[PDB]
Parts: sequence; C-alpha cells; structure tokens
Amino acid sequence: TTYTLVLLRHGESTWNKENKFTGWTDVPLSEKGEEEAIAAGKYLKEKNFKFDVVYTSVLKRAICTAWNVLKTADLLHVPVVKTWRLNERHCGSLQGLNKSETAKKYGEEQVKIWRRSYDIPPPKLDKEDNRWPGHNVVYKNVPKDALPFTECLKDTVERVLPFWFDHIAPDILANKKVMVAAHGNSLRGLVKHLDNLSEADVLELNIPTGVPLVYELDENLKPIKHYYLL
Amino acid sequence: MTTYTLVLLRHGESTWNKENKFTGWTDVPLSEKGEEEAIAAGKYLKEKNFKFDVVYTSVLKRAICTAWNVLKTADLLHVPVVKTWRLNERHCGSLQGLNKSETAKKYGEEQVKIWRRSYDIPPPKLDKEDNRWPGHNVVYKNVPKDALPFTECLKDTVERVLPFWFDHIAPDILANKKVMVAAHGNSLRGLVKHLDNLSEADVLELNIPTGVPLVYELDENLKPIKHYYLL
Amino acid sequence: TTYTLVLLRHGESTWNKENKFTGWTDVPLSEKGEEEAIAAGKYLKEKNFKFDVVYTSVLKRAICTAWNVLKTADLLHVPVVKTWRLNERHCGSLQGLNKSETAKKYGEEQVKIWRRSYDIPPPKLDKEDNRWPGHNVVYKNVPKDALPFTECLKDTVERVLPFWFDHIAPDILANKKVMVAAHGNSLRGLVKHLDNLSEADVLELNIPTGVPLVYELDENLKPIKHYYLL
Amino acid sequence: TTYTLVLLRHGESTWNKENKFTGWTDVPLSEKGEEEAIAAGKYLKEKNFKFDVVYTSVLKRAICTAWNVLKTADLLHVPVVKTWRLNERHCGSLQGLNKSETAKKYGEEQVKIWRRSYDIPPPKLDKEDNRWPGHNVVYKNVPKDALPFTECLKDTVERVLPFWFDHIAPDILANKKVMVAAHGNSLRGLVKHLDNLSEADVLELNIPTGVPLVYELDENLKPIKHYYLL
Repeated sequence: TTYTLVLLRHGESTWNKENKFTGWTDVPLSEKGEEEAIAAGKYLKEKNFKFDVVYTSVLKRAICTAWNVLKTADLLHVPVVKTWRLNERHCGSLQGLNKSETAKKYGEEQVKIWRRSYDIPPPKLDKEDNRWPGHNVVYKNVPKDALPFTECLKDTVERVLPFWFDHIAPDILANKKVMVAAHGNSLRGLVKHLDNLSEADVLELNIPTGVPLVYELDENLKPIKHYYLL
Repeated sequence: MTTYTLVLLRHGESTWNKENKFTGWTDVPLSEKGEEEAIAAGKYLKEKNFKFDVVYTSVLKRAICTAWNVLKTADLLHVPVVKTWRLNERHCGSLQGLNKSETAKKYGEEQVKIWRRSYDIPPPKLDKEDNRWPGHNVVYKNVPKDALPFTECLKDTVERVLPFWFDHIAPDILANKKVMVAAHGNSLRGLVKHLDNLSEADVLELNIPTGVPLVYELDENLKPIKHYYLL
Repeated sequence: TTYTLVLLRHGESTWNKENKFTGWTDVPLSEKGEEEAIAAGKYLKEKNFKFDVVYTSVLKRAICTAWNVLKTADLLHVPVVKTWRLNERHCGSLQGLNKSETAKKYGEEQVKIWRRSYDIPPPKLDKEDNRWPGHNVVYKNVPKDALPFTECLKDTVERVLPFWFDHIAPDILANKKVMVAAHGNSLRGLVKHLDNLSEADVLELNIPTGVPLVYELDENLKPIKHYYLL
Repeated sequence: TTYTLVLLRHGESTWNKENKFTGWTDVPLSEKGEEEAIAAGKYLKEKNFKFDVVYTSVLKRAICTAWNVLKTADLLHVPVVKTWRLNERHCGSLQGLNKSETAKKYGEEQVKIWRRSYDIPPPKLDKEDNRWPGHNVVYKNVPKDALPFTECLKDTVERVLPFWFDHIAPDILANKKVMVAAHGNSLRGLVKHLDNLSEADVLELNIPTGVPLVYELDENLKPIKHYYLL
C-alpha cells in the first residue's frame, strides 16, 4: 500500500520585498508569488496529480497559492479547508518591523538567535497590542487563549501536530489524496514528524518556494521516500 | 425585531454564452467579462460593508471562480467555501454542447422553445453511454450515480436545491451566520421560489440579473421581510 | 468491488401493545423491543459484521435499538449519527388516538386508506396543536417549515432520499460499513430506492421487526442481492 | 455573557473491584458504575440541565456513562462525539496487573511515583506487546505515532488540550451546552487548563465519580466558579 502526500510552500510576498518580519501578518503574494503558484499547478497537472482535499492556512498568501494551483490544474471542485494551525510561525513584537532597524535596535547577534534557534522566541505582544491575533475577526471562533503572543519554531511544530494527527493523517488513511499548501515553518513542522527529525535536522531543512514536495507513505504512514517535482 | 441578511449572487458571462451554446452542467469557465462582474460585485459588497461567515456555491468553476473573486476583492479569503452539486445549474440534457441552429435542426425550433420556457417539461435524456453523463465525470465520484441527472426541467432543479436549503443554508442563517450563496440562475430561482412562496408562473417570469447581489432580509422564521438588488 | 449495507427495524414500542397511532410520537421500546435489538446484535456478531458508522432517527425507540446492537457486538466506539430524515412516517392528527376511536370519528375504510395507501395522508395538525413538531425542542435546529403537519408514504420517501444521497450512500462509496437502524416506513423508503420499486411493490413490502436486512451492492450501488439474517 | 459547562467522571469499572491498573484497557462499568450514571442523570434532569452535545472517550466505561445519563435525562437525540483524546491516562506495561502484584515487582514507593507524579510514567509497552493500542482496530483511523506506549499525567494533559481548543471551546462559544463524560485523569487535564492550576494543585485535585461538576465561564471562557451537584 502506498499513499501520496503533496506539500507546497507559498511564494514571495510583498513584505519579503520590503524586508519586514511577517509572521501572522496577513500580507498578499507579490505578482512573482502568484506566478510561482501557477507554475506549481502546471507541474502537478503535467504529472497528472489529483487531489480530494486541500489543506491550507487562514493567511491569504497560502490560500491564494492553493487557489492558483487548483485553477491551473483544473481541480476547482476540490474542497479547501483553512486552519490557523497551519499558519506561519508568529514573530511576536517583530511583526511589521524592518529587518535592518531591528538588527540595529537589538543587535545582529540577538536577532539571529530569534530567527535560527529552535526554542528561543522573540519578545511577546501584549493582548492590548493591535497586532494581537485576538483582535482579528479571522480568529473570532477560535478560543483566544489558543492564539500566540509570540512563537519559536518548537511552538509552531507543537501547534501543527494536532492538525496532522486529527485531520490530514486520518484523510490519508482513508485513501484521500491530500495537498498541504502552507508556509515554510508550518511545513517544517509537518516534515519534522513525518521523517521524525531531530531539532538540528529541522533547523538545517530549507523548503524551497513554489516547488511541490511529494511524500510516498506506507500503510502506517512511514515515509517510503520523498522528492521535489523539479 | 430579529432580522437576518442573506446574499444571493448569480455568476456572470461564461465562454459559451457568447457562442449561444447550451451549457447546463458543462464546466465552462467564466469569460473575462464574467471575471470582472464578480470583482465588481465584490467591490460593491465591500463598499456597502457586507461581511460573510460562509459561502455556498456549486461544483462548477464559473460559480466557484465568482465566489473566489468576491471573497478576494472584499478581503475575506479566510471565509470557508462549501461546494455542492445541489447548487449546480439546471441540466440541459442532450442540448448540452449544441448551439441553437444545431438543436433546431435535430428537434425543430418549437420543441426547443418549449424546453427553454417550461417548468416541468425537460429536454431529451442523455443515457449512460453518452460521454456528457455526469456519472462519467470524476468530480461526482462520491455522489451516487442515480442522484445525477440525465436531464432536468426547472421543477427538478427546484426539488434538488430545497434539501440543501433545509439541511445546510437555513440552519447557518438561524445560527446568525452571514451567508452568501454564489450560484446559477436556475438554482437561485429554486431558492427564491421557496423563500417568496412563488407560483410556477411567477418563478418562470423571474429573471435574476448576472453579477448583481440579491439581498434578502428575513424574520425570525426565515420569512422574507424584503428583498432588493445592490445596483 | 462489493459493498455490504445492513438495515434494521426497531422492535415493539410500548404503544404497539396499547394499539395507538405512533408516528413521530417519541415512545420507548417495550422490554420485548429491547430484547429484539439485543438478539439482532447477537446475529450480527455471530457472522462478524462490523460497522464504521450507524445511522438512525432522532426517536428513542430506534436510537436505543442501535445502542443495544453496538453494545452486544462490542462496537461502542462506532459513531452514531441521528437525523429527523430517518423518522417514522408522521400520522398527523391521528397521533395518540386509539385505532378504534379513529374508526368511529372517521369510518373504518377511511382509516385503511390512510395506512395502506401511498399518497393519501391522514388529517393535518395545525400550528396551534401541541403535537406539531415545531413546538418540540428536538427539532429546534431544523427550520420549522421543513417539518410535517402530516405525511403519506410518498412524503416519507421524499424526505429520506436526500439523506441517502448526501450521507449514507457516500459513506458506502467510501468503503465504510454502514448500518441504518430505523422505522418501517423510513426503511421502506430506502428499499424503494435501492430496488427501484414501484408504488404497488413498496406497499406490499413488509419489513419484519428486529431482523437484520443485508444488502450486497455493486460498485454503482445497484443491489446484487438482499437477504435476512435469521 | 456567561456559559455553562458540565463535566462528569464515570463510575466504578469491574477492574476497580479487583484493584487492577486499567488505563486504555476497555473494561466495562460495574453495576454500581451504571447506577451512578443513572443517578447523575436524575440530578441533571431535576435541575433542568439540557445539552446540545456530549463529548466522551472511545472507552465503553465512559460511553456507557454518557448513554445512561442521556437516557435518564430523556435527551437521547443529543449527538455524542467520541474521541481517543479523552481517554484515561495510559498505564504502560502495568495494564492488566493488580496493584499488590506490582508492589512486589517494582516496590511500593516506585509504584506511588508512577501513580501520583506529574511527569514520570510507568514502564513503557513494547511495540510487539499485545496491549499496544496500535494493534487495536478501534484506533485504525488514528496514526500509530499518536498512540502511547505509556503515559504520565503530563502526556494526558497535552493530548486533551487540542481537543479543548478545536472542539469543546468553539462549541461553548457558539452557545452550545456541552457535557464532557470521561475519566479522572482526562478531566483533570481539562480542569488544569480551566483553573490555570499548578502541577502541585492538579496532583492533589480529586474528582469524585458519578457527580456532575458544573463550571460557569465568562465571555473569554475564564471560570467564574465551579460546583458539584450534590
């Protein structure tokens, strides 16, 4: 028995261009970022990949990538399920700030720790901060104390896992063809469990943008292999 | 006084509307004009400050792409979209794919007129060997084959829509969710027939414009208080 | 590719003994009625029938039948989905009345028509009547205009079939082993569709109490055969 | 705004009479444990407690509690949602062994540590052991990695919290009346989060069997107060 799982990281956003920390900030794809999702959709169509369900975040840049893939591949009827659990890693009080001004405010050494470490997060938001996800209507049905004030990669890995165990994985076991269209850090959390990686290994893992990552899994969901369609 | 707001929206022009070809369940895309109409609907809904908790649509791309363009322009991409065959356009049977001169040649122009304007007289049936039968399309692989039409009249479309109203749309409205239904002329006519308790005569005369939001204000029992177009 | 579907009719209610028209009246199984479901479970256990989902009505005489089956087969973990659409045919203003009282106030032959006919329903309740389902909190999430003042067998067939098409049949097509536990007329509606019966045929059909009705279906859900486990 | 949540721990299982470690072993309620469930049902009905949903585990001692309550309260129409996440704390290789026997092998103080600590689990099951939930068809839809070889209370707490955030809390915020009918340790997991308890507080917390525990919560689901119905 072989199941097939496809992971896809969204392309460039407008804030990647302006050199700002994004996190849960809901910024759009750039034109190039849209172009990547379309190209990803071609490669999947060219290899005749089909899907019974698409999982993505509640952030437009991921959602739009999912949409462009399904449109390009002629699979618009496929249900799309959107969850905050697949959101990008939250960047705390860094969200919105220029990456350079931060590197001269806190120093480049401290800023590097917050980006590259596994378990040391950036400084928290207060709940009175306008960037606190609890103020955003997008999250009105979610209990507000489930929402982060800040995240390290470990936090992201821990919030993605219940969604893997409760929705994605059961669908795979039911013989559904799943695509996960999400963000680097949330996808790294999925990959960490899939291949049972150490902290060192997940930190060295870089998932390229707009390139479908295909996992073949056995009856127990142990990876038989993985590869990129490029 | 408890009031609820429901928004209905018919998709814009498809590629086959130009060619004057009967579409039905054929999954033809919106033309560029159909794209822009969905955007314009979205722009206007954003301007009048409309918000949605759920969008219901068909499994046909011209309707789905309309929902998408509205959510995107209105900055509501996080909103769930639920897609169902029960909101599909009326099935046109053996007319699907053919233009008016082809159908006149096969059936005579007078038979075709009856099928266009009737309530309960459907056009000729497809059978299981015809490649246009929804049963051969993998889009419907999880739908029981005998739920899928070989042909439909408006009465059929009306009857298959009603269950989805009672099971999914109406309960959402009663839970104070702000619903948009983005669909097709005939499936929307099926919802309106029930809402306003229209006779067969009145539903036949009803002509819902394309790409114009149709707003229904409903009371606590979902009886309409009023309806109007945003245009 | 063959699928297996089980149908089961609940045992004797307390009102069957009293000889009153039941309908949607939510009367319990008699003790005998509980024994019938327990025996039904034993039969299914003996032939090692497993279930992934049980569908039933929102009426206790059917819910409790399902419970007793799952309990006897040691399958309590299996999800039970309850719906108004699988309810018994509504008996209108006859609900709660004696079968002799109805003969008196309506005539004996008029009553037989209401029971045996396909499309002639008994007299309507009005909105002011206490027995109208709209006053019952059980149906508080159901829009009130979807609920009947009375029903003929045609009505029952037409409310059951959307639930067959939307929920039961798609489960079967997902290779889930389904049991439907319900009522005479709601089951007769399902059978009518399964076997594409005429009106005359469905009116002659007599589904016995507490005996599992097994359908073998092909890949398109067309019945290959059916039989009773006894 | 405020909300009302009801918790209930199941009564005595047959293995409690034998002083045996149960964990995920799916043993039935004792007759006393059935009566407790029925008595709980009478109390709730008397005080006019209604429910829109009942959450329970996939273990029959909890499921049968939920059923006996609904039956006595005359609320059989209410959906029951069963989840492994609400299962009892897993007892590793101790499952099936009696408490006197276990003292001789490991020593009584070491057994106390496994019974009473927060973060030290009993000896873990082998993957090849018959008792590993991964061999149980009840969990065929759950990825094997989610299935424990052993648990400390900390593990149980961490597996219950996602179900709180994903299912229970959104229902409460959607104005649904929820009952959770489960196990001592899984309920302690919920209470730990609800009352923001320290590790020390939750270890001393002792929830009696078969007594409904009512929580009153504010608009952000923070408890205003809680009490037992006795």
